Amino acid sequence: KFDLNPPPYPIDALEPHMSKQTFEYHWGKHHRAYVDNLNKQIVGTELDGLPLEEVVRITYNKGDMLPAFNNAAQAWNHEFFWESMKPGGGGKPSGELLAQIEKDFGSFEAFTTEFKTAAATQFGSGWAWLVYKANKLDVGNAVNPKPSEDDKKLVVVKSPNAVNPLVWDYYPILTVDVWEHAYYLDFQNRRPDYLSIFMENLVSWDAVNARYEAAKAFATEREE
Amino acid sequence: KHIYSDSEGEMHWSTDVYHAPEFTYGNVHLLPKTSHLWVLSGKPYRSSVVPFSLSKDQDQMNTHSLSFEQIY
Amino acid sequence: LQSPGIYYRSELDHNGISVYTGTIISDWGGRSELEIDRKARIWARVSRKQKISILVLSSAMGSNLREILDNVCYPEIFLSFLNDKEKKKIGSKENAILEFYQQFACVGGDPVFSESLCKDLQKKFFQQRCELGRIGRRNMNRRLNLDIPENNTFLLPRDILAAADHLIGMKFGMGTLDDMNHLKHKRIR
Amino acid sequence: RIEKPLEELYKIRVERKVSPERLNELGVSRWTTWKTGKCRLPWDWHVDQLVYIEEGEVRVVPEGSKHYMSFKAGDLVRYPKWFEADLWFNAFYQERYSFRAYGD
Amino acid sequence: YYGLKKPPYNLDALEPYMSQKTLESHWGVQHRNYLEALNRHLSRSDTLYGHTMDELVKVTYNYGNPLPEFNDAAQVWNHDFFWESMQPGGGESPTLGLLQQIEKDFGSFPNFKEKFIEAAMTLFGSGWVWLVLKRKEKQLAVVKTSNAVTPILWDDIPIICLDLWEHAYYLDYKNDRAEYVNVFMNHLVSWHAATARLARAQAFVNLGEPKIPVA
Amino acid sequence: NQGTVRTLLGINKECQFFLILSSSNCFRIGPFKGVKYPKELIKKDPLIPIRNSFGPLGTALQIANFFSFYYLITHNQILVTNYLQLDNLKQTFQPFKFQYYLMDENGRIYNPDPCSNIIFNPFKLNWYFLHYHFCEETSTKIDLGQFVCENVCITKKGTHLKSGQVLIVQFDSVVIRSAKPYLATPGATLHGHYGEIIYEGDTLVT
Amino acid sequence: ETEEEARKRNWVERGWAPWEEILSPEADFARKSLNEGEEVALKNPDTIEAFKMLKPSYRKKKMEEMGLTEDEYYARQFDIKGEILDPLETYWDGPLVVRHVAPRDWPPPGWEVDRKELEFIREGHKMMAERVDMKELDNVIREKEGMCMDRYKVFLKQYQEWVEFNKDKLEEESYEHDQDYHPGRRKRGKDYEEGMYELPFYYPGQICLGKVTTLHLYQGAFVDVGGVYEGWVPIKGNDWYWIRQHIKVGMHVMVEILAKRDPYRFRFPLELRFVDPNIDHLLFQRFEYPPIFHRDEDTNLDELRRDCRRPPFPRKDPGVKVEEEPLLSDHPYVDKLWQINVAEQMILDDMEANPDKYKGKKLSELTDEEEFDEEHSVEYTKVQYKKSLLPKTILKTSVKELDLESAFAERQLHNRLQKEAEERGEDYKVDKLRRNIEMDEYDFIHWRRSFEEREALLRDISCRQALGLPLQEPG
Ligand SMILES: [Fe+3]
Repeated sequence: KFDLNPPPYPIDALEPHMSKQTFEYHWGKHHRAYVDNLNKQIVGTELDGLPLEEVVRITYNKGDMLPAFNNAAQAWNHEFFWESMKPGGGGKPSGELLAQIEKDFGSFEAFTTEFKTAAATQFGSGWAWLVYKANKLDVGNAVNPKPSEDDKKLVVVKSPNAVNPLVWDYYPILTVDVWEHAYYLDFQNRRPDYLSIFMENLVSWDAVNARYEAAKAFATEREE
Repeated sequence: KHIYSDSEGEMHWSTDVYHAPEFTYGNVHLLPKTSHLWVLSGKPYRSSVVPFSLSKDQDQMNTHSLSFEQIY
Repeated sequence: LQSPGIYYRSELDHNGISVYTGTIISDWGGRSELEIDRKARIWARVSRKQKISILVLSSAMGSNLREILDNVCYPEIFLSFLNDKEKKKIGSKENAILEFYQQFACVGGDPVFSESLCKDLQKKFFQQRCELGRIGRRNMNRRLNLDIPENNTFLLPRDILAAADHLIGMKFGMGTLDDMNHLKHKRIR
Repeated sequence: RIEKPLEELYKIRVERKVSPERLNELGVSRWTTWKTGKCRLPWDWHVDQLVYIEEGEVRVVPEGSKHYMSFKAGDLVRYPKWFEADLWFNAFYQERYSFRAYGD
Repeated sequence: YYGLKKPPYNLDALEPYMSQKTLESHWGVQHRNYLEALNRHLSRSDTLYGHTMDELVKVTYNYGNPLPEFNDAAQVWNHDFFWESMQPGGGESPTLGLLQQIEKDFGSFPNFKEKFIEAAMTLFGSGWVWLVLKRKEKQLAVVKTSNAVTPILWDDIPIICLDLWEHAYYLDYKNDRAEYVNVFMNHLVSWHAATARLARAQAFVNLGEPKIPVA
Repeated sequence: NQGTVRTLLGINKECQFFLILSSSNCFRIGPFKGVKYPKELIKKDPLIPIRNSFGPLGTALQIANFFSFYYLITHNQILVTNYLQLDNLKQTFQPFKFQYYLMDENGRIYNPDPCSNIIFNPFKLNWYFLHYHFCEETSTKIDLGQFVCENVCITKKGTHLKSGQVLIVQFDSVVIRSAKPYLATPGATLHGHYGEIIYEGDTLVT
Repeated sequence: ETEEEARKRNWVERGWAPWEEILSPEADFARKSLNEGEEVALKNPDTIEAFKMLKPSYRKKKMEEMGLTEDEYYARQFDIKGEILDPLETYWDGPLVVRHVAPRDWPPPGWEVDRKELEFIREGHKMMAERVDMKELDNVIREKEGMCMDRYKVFLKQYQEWVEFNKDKLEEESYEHDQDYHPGRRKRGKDYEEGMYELPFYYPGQICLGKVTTLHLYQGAFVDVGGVYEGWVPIKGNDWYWIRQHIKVGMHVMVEILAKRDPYRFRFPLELRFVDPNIDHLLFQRFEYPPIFHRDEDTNLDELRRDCRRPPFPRKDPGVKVEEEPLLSDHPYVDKLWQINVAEQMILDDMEANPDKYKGKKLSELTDEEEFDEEHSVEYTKVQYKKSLLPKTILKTSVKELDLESAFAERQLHNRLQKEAEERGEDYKVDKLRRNIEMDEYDFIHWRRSFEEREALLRDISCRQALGLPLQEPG
């Protein structure tokens, strides 16, 4: 039993450049279909009655993706994307986020360019993510505890179709949808304009900060 | 009597031989009227890696090189 | 002396029956013949007319079921009659080692497995009937055209499998019979 | 007749004498370093590798080959997937590598 | 430099089924952009300028590891095929030659239609669906490819191709492929084009039985 | 010691031998004489020494700064045919199809041999003015795959062909590939299928 | 089965074909007289003729009574016997409207041309996209001249100079690589008539015409297109049983290039198909991979395949995932550090513990003792363990690669601690020296390389499974 949570904002009030028809079509025709098909897949027990995180990891059997993966991962991605948007999303990071961005991605004047290029040169229909690095790959190792130092960096990664960051190791803190249905009504077939003005003002940095703090806390929990 | 051929390489039929081996799971054919059996000269080699080797149908090679030794 | 190896023979019959014998000679002289009678059951005739055993079971690994016996043309040849002839591989075709003929050599009544009997019959099974030696291994690799390292001088399942294949294929056209007098089948001491 | 350079045969794309504007766009600065001396490293790359040799030589030999390629400071070698080479290092050697999967 | 190949009909020929703006955006902008990128990429290299379009597609796609050329070249080839795989007011039942092959290899036209619709529906993301011949077995088959992969890369002659990218069916059909694929199979396929392609492929694949002498 | 591979294969796999054909297996039959003239040549319109051949009509250029319409016979020689199936036997040429779409596709340049023979097969002095009959192939009529037995003479006291199967049918030469006939009587037992790899000592027939 | 499918099996699979045999009159009589019996009266018709034809004077009577003179009675025994096929008829598909554009593969690699000249030439390639209707084809200008071919003219000038310059070089190379002449090779020597087209003059798409000069049973028909390199239409096997009744020597045919190839690697560089006539309904066996050359200069069998674009040699599947596996931690340089570190202590302890052996210990600038060369190390020495002689390792580590100053100062510092620790008894904490720290540091560096290589596979495997690209390289 998975529900279609509505966007955490009115659709009309988020229309200075993003039309309401995009809200009605991308969510309510794709998201609705994704959730309904997911539920129909797990109407039965399937050992996946009401698990957290929409299964995803169990369906992904180190490849050999089960039929429920392509739906559960996409539903999670759409839910994450909707929460990562605000009615008015300009501004800049602050405090810990700015410090980490400066430590990793040079200056914030360069991280936005890097993310725009990462989300602009993806061929097909996929996703762009800013994610938090991790460790603990799998059995067979060396000094893998790697007595060294704080690595725990931030990295920009692009994935095709429904492939997700946490599948391998990572912790998502920001996402951008680059599927053709997310910008066709407003921008036809020009991704760079969509990405540029989305980064201009469509994204909430407080959600990114909350995800970053949650990732750091979870990492500390793993280390103990 | 038996023949004990004195060459190497394939055979040809070309007429007047039954196209069906008697005593199935065998190699013996029978001749209705009479015929000639030809032995086209060649150099036969045995190798079970031909279907996925590098030496394809009509290729020119020295028979002392690496490509030949991949087969035989 | 006749060198160890495999020799095929046919001495006919008064009825007009061809007897395709597949005799095997070890270094000491252990004969374990194989024969077919108009697509009959291949049997390891031990001696005289007794112990007419049909199965090719392993005393270790012999995959009697399938999937390794189907190595030349067909493993059916009256496949276990009613699909089992008794029962199936497990450890033996009736368990108790070597089916029920584990200890069938000679006894005053009914035979029961014993250490002395087992050691006595080991000569007829493995010791004195599977020590081919260098010459025996070379002759077996030549006649059957197999591929085994030359240091292996013991009877392998593939050896008997190829022997049975050649025996059944001899009737089906292609094949030839060995000569007991040819010097390539003799050795000098 | 010029034989096709072993450099391109395996589809290794090398950019000899890299300009500095190229690097900043590619961000070679934040690349994990690797170093060695007189060595011989056989490797079986499962992933593409972008290399920035900083000082030295490589004399890379593909598996089974009787020839060699050579590299030096200022290269941008792109050792490809499923490659099987026999890197023969001489003297000191430094590098920056940035293993890349499908995309970018 | 492979200048643009015009579609065999005007941009408003398929207006009741494919809007004029859709043709203007698909061909005027997208295909032209792919070809312009391919042209810029071809300007630099001179060992790739001496390659045919098929050779360029088959080489820039390595044995599983595409170069920074496969996407644009394969897209240009696929869009050429797609434009040549239609006709104004076409569709319906096939003609001679192709119908017997389809019936022999599939069973009937409705069977082919159902299999084509099903194989188009089971595609995730952006890709293409194809009805292609198959060498070494000489049998028509419905196949699927993702992104910019073509059935040419494994010695298959494409006969019919259908665009399943979201950039094709969004100006009039929005977010459903049922209407789009049904319209394509009803009033947009060109059985003349498929027949011509099968006739040309007959040169490289022999769909027939040898004339064995009686002797 | 070089040789050409010869893979039996034939979409069949039992033991998969393969042959090597060397210069010791196949030889060349010495030069002979035969006819090699059979053409339907057209009239040239030489332009920049690249040829613009056109037979029936006059020179046919076209607009757009580049074209040369060298058209030949076409559907004008057809009589209520069909354009689909029923045409595979005696198939058409340059099958880009024009029936339905009704739009020709311009092919590429005709870069090829130029040819001449303004006097046909009478370059120096010759004639063929006679009845329609009495015309046949000359001493090249030995076709591919033909098995030639020993002592067979092409001409009167000519070349005395050897045993083998004709491999090459060049204008004045033939490659024979050698063979060895074996006469077989009724009620005989051939040992082996077609194309069976025969070794040095194995039997053929009983 | 019966002799309608069993005969079919021989043709389609084993390549059977009833090629006609030219039997001599002595061999002809044998086949037509062994059917009756061992020694019986010959009353069968067409057998008495064979017996009667053994006399040459009777053959003369037979031919003269039929006519045909001589030199034709000999040539009538080579005729095809069986189902004589009705003759070929070649239709078309409309007008042969053609362009005239330079081949794309211009200039040849190595040749130098002004790029501005080619930038004008290459516009001709970009114009091969527009189509032509029958309308505007009835508007034939028909003036016999005034052709606007300009870019092709520029290419002809460039090509003409190329031929006159490199012709001597090309002929010399063909004499060097290829020993003898075969169809598809360079037309060198006496057979080179000035004016033949070169390989760069050709390109796929062009439609040519030529004469059939060579039929090969296993390779096909070789048509003289008009260049130094002949054409090649791949026809093999028993397809010639019917094709030979349509294609004969000397026939003028129209062909189209399918693909031109490198003459050095591929055996036949030009591949064509018959556009006039059309024998596409008779071809059943086709070459899976174009023939190539296996020369002695090719030392690696894995470079040869990349040249011809052939699948590699398959390897038996190990069965392991190669995704979960122990990460490599060794470093190549450590195996030399062990030799470097041992040599330091082997010389140190022979220099400080026994200073009088070498009078003065000038390790800050110590020079070498023996002459050393880099390319010899055969050190196994037959070391004995009181049982037999088994190899061990005592290798040459000449001081040229040895840095003694770092260890020279360090050992005295360590030696001071041990002599001062005899009194109080504090635990002597000496476990790692300068070299043994580099061993763990370099093993750490190699760990980082193996760390990310296995890390990138996690994203790579997922991407190639979401789309469909192969995981293991083909074969
Ligand atoms: Fe989406």
